[PDB]
Amino acid sequence: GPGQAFYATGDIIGDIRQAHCNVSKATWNETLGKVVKQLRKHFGNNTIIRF
Amino acid sequence: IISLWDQSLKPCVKLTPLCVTLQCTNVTNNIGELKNCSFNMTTEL
Amino acid sequence: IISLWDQSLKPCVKLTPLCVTLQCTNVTNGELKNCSFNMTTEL
Amino acid sequence: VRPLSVALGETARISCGRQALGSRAVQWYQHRPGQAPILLIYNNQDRPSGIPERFSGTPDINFGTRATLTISGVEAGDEADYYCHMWDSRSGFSWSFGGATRLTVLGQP
Amino acid sequence: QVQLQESGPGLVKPSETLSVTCSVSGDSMNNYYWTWIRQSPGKGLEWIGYISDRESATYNPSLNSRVVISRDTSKNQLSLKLNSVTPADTAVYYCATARRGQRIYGVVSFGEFFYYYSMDVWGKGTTVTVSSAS
Ligand SMILES: *[C@@H]1O[C@H](CO)[C@@H](O[C@@H]2O[C@H](CO)[C@@H](O[C@@H]3O[C@H](CO)[C@@H](O)[C@H](O[C@H]4O[C@H](CO)[C@@H](O)[C@H](O)[C@@H]4O)[C@@H]3O)[C@H](O)[C@H]2NC(C)=O)[C@H](O)[C@H]1NC(C)=O
Ligand SMILES: *[C@@H]1O[C@H](CO)[C@@H](O[C@@H]2O[C@H](CO)[C@@H](O)[C@H](O)[C@H]2NC(C)=O)[C@H](O)[C@H]1NC(C)=O
Ligand SMILES: *[C@@H]1O[C@H](CO)[C@@H](O[C@@H]2O[C@H](CO)[C@@H](O)[C@H](O)[C@H]2NC(C)=O)[C@H](O)[C@H]1NC(C)=O
Ligand SMILES: *[C@@H]1O[C@H](CO)[C@@H](O[C@@H]2O[C@H](CO)[C@@H](O)[C@H](O)[C@H]2NC(C)=O)[C@H](O)[C@H]1NC(C)=O
Ligand SMILES: *[C@@H]1O[C@H](CO)[C@@H](O[C@@H]2O[C@H](CO)[C@@H](O)[C@H](O)[C@H]2NC(C)=O)[C@H](O)[C@H]1NC(C)=O
Ligand SMILES: *[C@@H]1O[C@H](CO)[C@@H](O)[C@H](O)[C@H]1NC(C)=O
Ligand SMILES: *[C@@H]1O[C@H](CO)[C@@H](O)[C@H](O)[C@H]1NC(C)=O
Ligand SMILES: *[C@@H]1O[C@H](CO)[C@@H](O)[C@H](O)[C@H]1NC(C)=O
Repeated sequence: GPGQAFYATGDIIGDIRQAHCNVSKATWNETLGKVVKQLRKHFGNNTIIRF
Repeated sequence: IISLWDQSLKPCVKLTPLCVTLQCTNVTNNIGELKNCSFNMTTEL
Repeated sequence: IISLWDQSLKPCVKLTPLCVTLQCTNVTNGELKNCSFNMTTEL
Repeated sequence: VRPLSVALGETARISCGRQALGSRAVQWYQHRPGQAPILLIYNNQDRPSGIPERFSGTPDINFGTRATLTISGVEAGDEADYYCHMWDSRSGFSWSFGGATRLTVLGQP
Repeated sequence: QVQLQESGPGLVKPSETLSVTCSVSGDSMNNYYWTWIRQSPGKGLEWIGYISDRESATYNPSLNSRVVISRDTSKNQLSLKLNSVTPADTAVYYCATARRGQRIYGVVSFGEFFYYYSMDVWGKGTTVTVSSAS
């Protein structure tokens, strides 16, 4: 409109892909081990915990 | 944070003319998440 | 002065409908153009 | 069809028609008139064995340059058909082989 | 020497079935994949489609799938049948291999890739005429 403009999305240059998050499996496993350890300490001493 | 976000959003462009019948198709030629939408919009005049 | 000009310009009339195709011809005689255009009335 | 006239020697550049809409994987063929054709450059850089070094591929930088075939020192054996069979991702399956272009070398003793 | 012998009737009338074979020798038939490729005088190379190990003949949308392709392992030949021969079928019919090439532009987990078909060895082809002449 007059004095009005909206920024639309242009053609996606290159192959049509998708956003993706990469988490190091080793780091995530070790941190999950640390959290599950404290969770087991918080909830009893050692209990079955499923993330 | 709510007040700051609302204040930083007040002066920017309002998009009330975007409500329109979107004649929209796909972008993936072969085997959504990317919709090529053609629609009408009021120009400057 | 900038802020004063802004704050006093706010309450007066916005002219967003004036943007229209002005079918304008030369005034009877440049520096003056007689333009006939369209406007939205009260209804 | 695109008749190209190239002087003997030096270098020649063969670019094809279809635009590289998205990342491309081009295939170039040599259809000699009358006899069976062969392939020259595939995967935009990989040239199969039994092909002279006079034909160099076009590496992809994900944009910019198109599917170009390079002729380095044309000879009497290159009078044939050049086929640009490009597998651009945006166009999906490259079922079609595209059109045909002919090079007709001039200045040939 | 994988020599792709092809033999056809050579004479055909409109609106009937054409039969050209593709004899394979010198190399096995289960190692790789083979397809069919043609070419019309005045036109560029045209492709009948491709047949792979699973035998699900992927046919040509540009030829209306009015063609019948198959293969036989006993006689070791690739089979191409052209039922309802169109008067435009005056063309040479080669025979081609099919390399199941892999072209990945993203991750394999999300199906962010596609297969490109590479062809290495081709035949010699035979030309047929479709008219009242015989
Ligand atoms: C996070 O996600 C995964 C985690 O494992 C992984 O994804 C990788 O993403 C990149 C792209 O960012 C992929 O890259 C392609 O890999 C193929 C492999 O054959 C290449 O051929 C591709 O080449 C490009 O460039 C060529 C020359 O211009 C083009 O012709 C071609 O089309 C391509 O554009 C490209 O490099 C990669 O395969 C995946 N997967 C792996 C295992 O790397 C990666 O860790 C992260 N991705 C990110 C950060 O984008
Ligand atoms: C979405 O659709 C538009 C309209 O078809 C595409 O843009 C046009 O593309 C054609 C070629 O196909 C050009 O001739 C036009 O100039 C383009 N613009 C206009 C104003 O029509 C656009 O590329 C499509 N986007 C995607 C990613 O598919
Ligand atoms: C944008 O405005 C044009 C104005 O003409 C619309 O065009 C008409 O669209 C109808 C279908 O909705 C057709 O039957 C007419 O023939 C079209 N007229 C002309 C002259 O093209 C168009 O549909 C509008 N687009 C949207 C998204 O609403
Ligand atoms: C600008 O144009 C308008 C419209 O033609 C002029 O006003 C009209 O003038 C005629 C006589 O020429 C009168 O009969 C009308 O009643 C007037 N008004 C309307 C509503 O049409 C106006 O005078 C022109 N201005 C100049 C200075 O040229
Ligand atoms: C105001 O709107 C009217 C809507 O009809 C416009 O009228 C048309 O104007 C064109 C020339 O631009 C004429 O060919 C038509 O015959 C007119 N239609 C009618 C029903 O009168 C008018 O032009 C607009 N105002 C201006 C000055 O452009
Ligand atoms: C994130 O990117 C940096 C480089 O910018 C790299 O060193 C690091 O290993 C990446 N992390 C993961 C989990 O891929
Ligand atoms: C395309 O549009 C249709 C609706 O017209 C929708 O159902 C479909 O999911 C879209 N995308 C694809 C990949 O077909
Ligand atoms: C009419 O209007 C135009 C507007 O640009 C002006 O240049 C011109 O001098 C005017 N008069 C005549 C006689 O054209």
